[PDB]
Amino acid sequence: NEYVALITARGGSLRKNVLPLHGIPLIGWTIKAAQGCSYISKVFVSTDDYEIAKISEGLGALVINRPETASSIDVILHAISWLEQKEVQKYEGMILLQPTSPLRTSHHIKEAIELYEKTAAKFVISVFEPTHTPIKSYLENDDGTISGLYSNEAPYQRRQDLPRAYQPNGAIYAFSIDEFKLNNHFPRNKVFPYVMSEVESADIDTLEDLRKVEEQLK
Amino acid sequence: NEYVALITARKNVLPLHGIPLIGWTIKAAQGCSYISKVFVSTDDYEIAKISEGLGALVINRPEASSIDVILHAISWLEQKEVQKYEGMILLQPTSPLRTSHHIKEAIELYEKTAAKFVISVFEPTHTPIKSYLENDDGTISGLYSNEAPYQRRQDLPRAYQPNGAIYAFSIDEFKLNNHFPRNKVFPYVMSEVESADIDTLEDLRKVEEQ
Ligand SMILES: [Ca+2]
Ligand SMILES: [Ca+2]
Repeated sequence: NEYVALITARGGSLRKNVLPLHGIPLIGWTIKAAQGCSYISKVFVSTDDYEIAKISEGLGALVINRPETASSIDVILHAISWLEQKEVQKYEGMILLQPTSPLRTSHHIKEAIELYEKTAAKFVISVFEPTHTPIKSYLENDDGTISGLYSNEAPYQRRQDLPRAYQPNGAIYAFSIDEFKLNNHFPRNKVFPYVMSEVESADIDTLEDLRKVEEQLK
Repeated sequence: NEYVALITARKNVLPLHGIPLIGWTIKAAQGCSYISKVFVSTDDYEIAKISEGLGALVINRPEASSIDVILHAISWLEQKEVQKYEGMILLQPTSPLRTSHHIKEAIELYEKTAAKFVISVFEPTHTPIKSYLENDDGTISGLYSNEAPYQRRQDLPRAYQPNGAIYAFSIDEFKLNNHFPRNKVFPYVMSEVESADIDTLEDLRKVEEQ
């Protein structure tokens, strides 16, 4: 089994992917995390921006030049098409890695591929259990009323007595290139969770997010 | 017509801008024109001394369940109070950012909608409507629908989380069920900022800095 790492990074309009973090641009961490994992064969950055592509090429990553608020699937399908045409080796699985998740390491990627193999999953998605579990939330009805999202008794039943609810952190998406091509979407069946902490689930959007992560890092 | 405020009680006495945490919820209830009397359901002499100091009336409870504290309070009110109260306004002492205005707007909605229950909520930054539920085989699928984690927020129905600041219900309905109404429940929506529930000392520190 051969895996390819795909890192999707666009340009500014906040140019977050190139923001410095402990002396390496944000995207650098995710390229290095991918490159440092023994299961990853090649690392590709789909970018529409010169600075992202030059940084990427500087760290030994291969640039997928992307054309012109585009769909995320249309980016993966383009990447799959580019890989089919420009690469000799057939890749089994794609490891989609968001450049704004610097706290997701090579170990996380390793453990997520190990689970994708062990469970023989169609899809592995990196998740976290929120502090306020969605399993005890309420859903707004058409009349304006509210009732339990899981069941009517759920907001009142304790956490232990209810099934685990997860939120995606967007750090890792491990899937089969062949299945994705068939559907033109992510697998809706045999989807398994790779559970990470709420701490490790940091998604840099603002400079306060970046500052918290600069501090966190020690 | 008539509403009674019930505040169920080391966190509750923690100082916040010169008043113990419970003081804020006591004052918020007392400052609302729709609230007739304010009680603090507590099993500690130090909390009951502070509560009485801030003009709240103490319901002395025996030295854990939330419903057992609501029904005890209802029983105490039946026996020790002459006036019959229609609705109970349950107010958590760990929600100091919930004001008399919030309580007012909450009761105004309980009346306007003619609800059986009104619960103070907030729309989380990560909507529960786009979350995943763990199956028995170990697999995961959308909590609302299988397509939900992939459908955009706008195209999906509003999911709320309770902040626990306000629970407006009928004393007569809760007595017969021995639980909260499961029908005609309406949401009173507050911000994620106003939804602060003091648990840790970092939570208090963040609330002081406001
Ligand atoms: Ca781990
Ligand atoms: Ca308001």
